[PDB]
Amino acid sequence: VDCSEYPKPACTKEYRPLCGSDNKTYGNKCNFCNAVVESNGTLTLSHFGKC
Amino acid sequence: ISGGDAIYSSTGRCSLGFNVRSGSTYYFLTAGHCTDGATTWWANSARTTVLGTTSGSSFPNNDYGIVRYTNTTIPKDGTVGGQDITSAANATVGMAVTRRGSTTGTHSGSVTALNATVNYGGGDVVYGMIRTNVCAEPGDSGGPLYSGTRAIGLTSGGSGNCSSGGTTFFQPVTEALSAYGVSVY
Repeated sequence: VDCSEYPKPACTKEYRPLCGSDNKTYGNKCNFCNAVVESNGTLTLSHFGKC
Repeated sequence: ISGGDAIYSSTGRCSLGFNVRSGSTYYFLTAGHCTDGATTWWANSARTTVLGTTSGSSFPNNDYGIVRYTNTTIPKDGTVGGQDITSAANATVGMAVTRRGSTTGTHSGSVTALNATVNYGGGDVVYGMIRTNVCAEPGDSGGPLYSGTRAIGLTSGGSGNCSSGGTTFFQPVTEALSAYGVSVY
């Protein structure tokens, strides 16, 4: 997953989870990448799927 | 199974929009971004209960898709959870609406604008969307937006979440009904 093209003002709402380094399950890549941007690049991908 | 319930494709989970029919043929509507590249749909994460197969998909530009039921025994309620749906209508600014999705359940709000353009990026732009102050989260895609017994739209996307609040855009259901020649029941 590459978040370079973020942030994005809107995300679709399908569920295909990713697990962040903050132990939070992110619902989809768009939500995850917007969170990475919001963290000013501190959040990273832990693994694919639910945490 | 009814509006708002979970649906699973080979890729992920979305929500069933509305059960609809044409003659004796039953289908269900959901988001086009969920039907895009999906063939078979199941009622559970285990993929043991089949629902049907994708018959049409329109995304981007619009955001609707339709799945033809191949499961003969599963009940196909013309409701949203318990809520009966008896017709479809066009959203109007100020209209009180309710959304049901497989992740967040039921949430309410109002229509704040019409004919909105939402850019999901990468050339995925959808037009003519209903804007609302109703929240939605991943898994809620394709779920119904209704007002009383009236079907209004299908969840497409937006920003925020249900804890902090957000803005969700919906595809007008009337447009999908017309495209496929189906109707709610």
